[PDB]
Order: sequence, then structure tokens, then C-alpha cells
Amino acid sequence: EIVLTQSPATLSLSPGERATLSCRASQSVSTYLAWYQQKFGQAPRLLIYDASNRATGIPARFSGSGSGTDFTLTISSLEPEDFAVYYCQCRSNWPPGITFGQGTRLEI
Amino acid sequence: TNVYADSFVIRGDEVRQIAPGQTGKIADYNYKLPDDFTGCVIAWNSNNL
Amino acid sequence: QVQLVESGGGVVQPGRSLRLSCAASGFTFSSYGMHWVRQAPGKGLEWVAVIWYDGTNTYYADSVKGRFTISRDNSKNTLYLQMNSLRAEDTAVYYCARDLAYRDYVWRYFDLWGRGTLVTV
Repeated sequence: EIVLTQSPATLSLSPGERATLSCRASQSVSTYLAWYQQKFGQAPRLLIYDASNRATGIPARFSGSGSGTDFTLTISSLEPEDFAVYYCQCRSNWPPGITFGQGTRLEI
Repeated sequence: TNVYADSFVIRGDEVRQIAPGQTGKIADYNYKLPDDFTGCVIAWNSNNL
Repeated sequence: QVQLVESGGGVVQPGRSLRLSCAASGFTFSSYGMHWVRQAPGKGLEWVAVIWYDGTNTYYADSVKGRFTISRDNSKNTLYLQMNSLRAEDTAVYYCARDLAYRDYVWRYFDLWGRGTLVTV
């Protein structure tokens, strides 16, 4: 079973800079990973599917990359529309399910 | 019976054009699959190999 | 007006049963598969159930295996879900969701979300 391992535990950074988070999957998943961005209280919305594909409604300042057990998201210019928590997500065969990560908070 | 299945390695975008009664470049010059075709289509990642 | 609205939120004792609903609207109901994903208070998303666009197959998560029933009635274009043997952990925001793909069986993504109903016991 896949348990996603997320680093760094937290980020603190000024807006306008380049913010890069890492999610190291336990074991190879081919190309099949998703990123979810959840503001405090809000409804999460998918950002990246297929682990480099910029889903619709997502300005190009959101980029992600990786395959196997290396997966990282980059953000070019942080704005208060973007300061939220983030999860890395995938799907399973044995036992069929989904495992999320622990979450990664963003701070000014 | 008669459960014949294929194997092709094909360009990513063109995948969708492989369906019954659909046009394009593979559908004309490389492959025809019968119209009113009731069978099943399965695809996946092979950039890894 | 492409939205889902859930329905049936309430409170019930442990051991008892509840039945929820999702109304779909703005699209053709019987052409997409449907999921319900539940968001326990203060916690992350946990998929609960799915149904194929043709209602031939369902899978349920381990936490609910054999305990909830997912079903679609195209007459009103309304999704339902029965519940059995609810326990304390079951408190959650059930977001009924819609599958991403039109007539694909892969069932990975949730493209459109109900506003979510509280249920607590």
C-alpha cells in the first residue's frame, strides 16, 4: 500500500518568491498522482492530475513534476489566493482505495 | 469465443480517435475498427519503457 | 447551473440507520458515474462509495464495506444512499460528488462537488 510522505513539514516564505514542496511516494505509481489545494474551511479543488498536467482553471504559475517516488510542486508567485494547505493523492489496487498525505501549511 | 485483442504503442493524443465510426489519420490509413463495434479499449503509460 | 445539491442531513443515535440523497442538475444524470466522499470534522477527504454511469458496478471503501448502499434512480435523476450500523466515527460532511470522465471506467477524479451535508451522531 502507498503512504505518501510529504516534506517539508511546513513552509514560511514571502510572497512573490518560488515555493517548492516535495511529496515522496512510498512506491512507484507510474504517472498517476494528484495534488489538492485546500484553503482553511474551503472546499479543496484539484490542481494537478497525472503529476505534471495543469488541470483546467489553474493559472500557469502552478507547476508540478515527477514520477515513480519523486513528486514535487512549484509555485512561481504566491498571492493570498494561494496561501493554503496541500495534499498529494493517488489510487490503489490492493486493497482498492485512496491514501492522502498529512498536509503542508504555507505561511508568510 | 473469438475474443481477438490487439496491441499498439500509439501517439498519445490520437488514442481517442480509436472508436467505432470515427475519422482521422490512423482511422483511415493505418487502422479501421468495424462500425457499430461492441468491444473494449484499454490504454496506459508507456513513456517509462 | 451545473451543480449537485445534497439532502437528508440530520442526527441519529448509534446503531440506527439514515438514508441520504443527492439531487443532480444542469447535466444529463445517467451519463456520468457518481461518488460520495465524506470529510470527517477537522480531517481530510475519505472516499466512501462510487457508482458507474450505467449502475452495473459499485465499490465501497474499507471503512464502509457492506454497510452503505449506493443507488441511482434516473426517474427523477436523483441519487440515493442508504446507511446501516452508523458509529461514532461516521460524523462527517458527506460531499456527494460527480465523476470526472464521461463514459470512461477508470474512476479516478471528482470534477464537481456538492456543497456537503453535515451528519453527526
